[PDB]
Amino acid sequence: GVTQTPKFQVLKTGQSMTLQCAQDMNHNSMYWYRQDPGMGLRLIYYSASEGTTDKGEVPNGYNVSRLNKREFSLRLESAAPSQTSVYFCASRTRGGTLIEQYFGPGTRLTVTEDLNKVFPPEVAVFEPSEAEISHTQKATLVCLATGFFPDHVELSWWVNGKEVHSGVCTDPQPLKEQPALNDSRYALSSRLRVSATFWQNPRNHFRCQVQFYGLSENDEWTQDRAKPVTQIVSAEAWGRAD
Amino acid sequence: GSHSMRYFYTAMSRPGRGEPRFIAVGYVDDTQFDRFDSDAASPRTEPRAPWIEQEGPEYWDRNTQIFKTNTQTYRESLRNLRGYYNQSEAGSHIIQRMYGCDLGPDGRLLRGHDQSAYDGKDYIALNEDLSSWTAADTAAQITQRKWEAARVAEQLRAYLEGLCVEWLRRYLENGKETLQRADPPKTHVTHHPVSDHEATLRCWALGFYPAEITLTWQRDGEDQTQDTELVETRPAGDRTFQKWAAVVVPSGEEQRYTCHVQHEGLPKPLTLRWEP
Amino acid sequence: IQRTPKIQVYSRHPAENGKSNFLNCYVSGFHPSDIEVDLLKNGERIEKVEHSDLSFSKDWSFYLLYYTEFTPTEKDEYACRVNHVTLSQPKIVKWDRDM
Amino acid sequence: QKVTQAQSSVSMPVRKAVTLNCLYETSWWSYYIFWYKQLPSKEMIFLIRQGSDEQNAKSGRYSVNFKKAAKSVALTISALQLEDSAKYFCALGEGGAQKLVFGQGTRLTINPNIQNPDPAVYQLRDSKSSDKSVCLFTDFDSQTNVSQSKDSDVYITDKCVLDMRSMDFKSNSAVAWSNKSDFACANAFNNSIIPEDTFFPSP
Amino acid sequence: IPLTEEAEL
Repeated sequence: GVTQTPKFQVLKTGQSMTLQCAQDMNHNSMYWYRQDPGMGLRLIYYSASEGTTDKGEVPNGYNVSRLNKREFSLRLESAAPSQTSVYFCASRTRGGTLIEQYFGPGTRLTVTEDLNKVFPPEVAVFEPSEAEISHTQKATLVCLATGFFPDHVELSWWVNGKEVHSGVCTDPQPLKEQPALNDSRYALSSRLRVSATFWQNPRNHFRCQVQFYGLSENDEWTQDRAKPVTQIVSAEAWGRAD
Repeated sequence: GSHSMRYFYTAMSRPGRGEPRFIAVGYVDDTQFDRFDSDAASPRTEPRAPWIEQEGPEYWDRNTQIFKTNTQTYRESLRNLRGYYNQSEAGSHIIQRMYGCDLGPDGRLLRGHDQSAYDGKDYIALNEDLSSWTAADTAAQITQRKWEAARVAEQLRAYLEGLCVEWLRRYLENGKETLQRADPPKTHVTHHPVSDHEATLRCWALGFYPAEITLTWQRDGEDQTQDTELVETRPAGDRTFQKWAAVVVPSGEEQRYTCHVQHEGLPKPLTLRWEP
Repeated sequence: IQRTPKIQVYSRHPAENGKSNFLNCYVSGFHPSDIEVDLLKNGERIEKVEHSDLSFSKDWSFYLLYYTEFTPTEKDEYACRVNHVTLSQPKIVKWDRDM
Repeated sequence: QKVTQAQSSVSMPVRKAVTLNCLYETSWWSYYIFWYKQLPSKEMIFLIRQGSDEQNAKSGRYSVNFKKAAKSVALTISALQLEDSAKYFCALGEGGAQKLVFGQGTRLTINPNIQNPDPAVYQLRDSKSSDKSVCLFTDFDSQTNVSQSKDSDVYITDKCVLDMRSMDFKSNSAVAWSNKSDFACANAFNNSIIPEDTFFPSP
Repeated sequence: IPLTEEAEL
């Protein structure tokens, strides 16, 4: 329908970068919206067709180009920390009554003054409490991802190979480990609850997989620690009867 | 019926002479009150009647915003059409469309109108029920399927029954001193012999508005319509119109001929004779 | 897709020598819209001639009004010169002052 | 001020119905209103459209109360499911080529209704280095809320709901953890309104 | 007032 890349991005202050958007639906009007953490969406630029682009509630710092009807690109030019936000592309038909706009998956973009703030997650799984099992005949696993920046993570549980949703609860929003600091690192917890019987079978496999989004290989890292690249940090646990 | 509003869109492609050109004019009855032309330096919506200039700035910006977007949409439609008919991008083509609402004597919506033409021929039309279309040919049926799927008929029916009626009334009030004031035609008969046997009698009507009028020559109270030579009602240039009817009559029978004139501005239908 | 224009040459007010007026040329029933039109005062074309915004009729044919202010004299001739793609050569229509 | 959603967040028991407010300001003679629902993944999905010259819109469980005169277009969701938990946005689309001004969003939380409350705080053992631990506060009813602890190196997640669909069983849970050795699940949630009948096993 | 938005032919 309406595809948008990249889906995640980190930037150092003063950087340029382009978000790409392409609608496969044959629409005519395209939009670029910006959504700050707790706010709503606000239009940046939009176009009614190729060769024509208009503002714009907040066009400053952004340039745009409708290179053709299927594609509409946005630029950041000089990345600023205030430009940290979720950039949404949008597409819609003209004429008739079905004029609603269709949004792309989005582009979570953090801008940081110093890329030495970027850290992968440390992921650990904590096994079910014995008291819980004797009290409820149910066993809850807890996955904990900590010390990551930006908050660009995707957490998923896998049981015996299959990705699982039933019995799963992941915190809606990651939390600042230091709500005082500006570029504080985040933490995200998840729960996977199954029957004690299920957990008590040692042949059962429970894996917590956390996809992080940081730097690329291309990036010029210098500091002494390992480069905080896009990767997957994992932890797991197997059945147990005692 | 009594009052109406119309918009006339013309879009012409011109390969090699630039991008497709879009022109729009708006009439209330027979008074043009606004225009838009994309070939202008910096295209803008402009007044063509003093009474429309009671609208604030926001009005004109809004209209311009719309006609600007029509410019693009029709450029995209000219492409589509070229595709529908398999025509080269070397030839010039025109799209025309006229739509609007009619009021009764009592501000009620009589009926609605919307028609599109391609190269001066019927293409597609919104039917009287404002819920169906009549395509002219196979190409037009492609447009129809998209418009049915997009629910265009519903968008129009809401407009022709909604905004179109509200705003037509709004204009009739704002400019009632010129839109609802009927100008009767100045009349008079002329005589001109063609030979020794026959002669021409011509009935004139000038400076009248609206343009709807009925000039009929009668012989002994019987309409000689098939024998009556009419000319197209024409613009005087001051917003009033002109017209004349003519007949060839035998010499001596001149007095058996009367000229009747019907117009909204005449209290009673006029009857005229040649008066040497 | 092509139909030749109809021409009417006339004045806004009844012609009176020495009295200022407006010379009208009304072209209609033509298609496509591209058309050239001039008002000729004694063969010489008149400048400052204007025209109404392009429009069309129930049958899709276009119509334009060309006009220029003028003072008719008993001597001067006025005609309308029109060229269309349906016309092999420009048509001239002399102004008929009579009624 | 152009678009205002008066509720920042609203809670509702499952099965019932909720109304989300949205007031707007426009001088346009033609416009549209749209209601979108945003997922935790930030994904922005479309719900229902309301034309300025349309009857009250109804799309399945979504209905709209359009008060054109008062410029109010409140959304109502009936038969509240647990998927309805999300942030709901009200967007004005005035045009033309309509550039949306969005409300600031309402946070909708659908509670599961706990028929067999059983509030307890369990301590889970580390899988790898078995001394670091995390605290689980679970099986309390939707009435109870969870807030932070006065400490700086003690983190407490917002409660969230999980549904063991294979058992038609739903429960509330909240997680807490710390680095300190003097940290114990005993008082991890001390400074919270937790039931007296909260199960604290030993050690 | 014109039709607010034109459908594509």
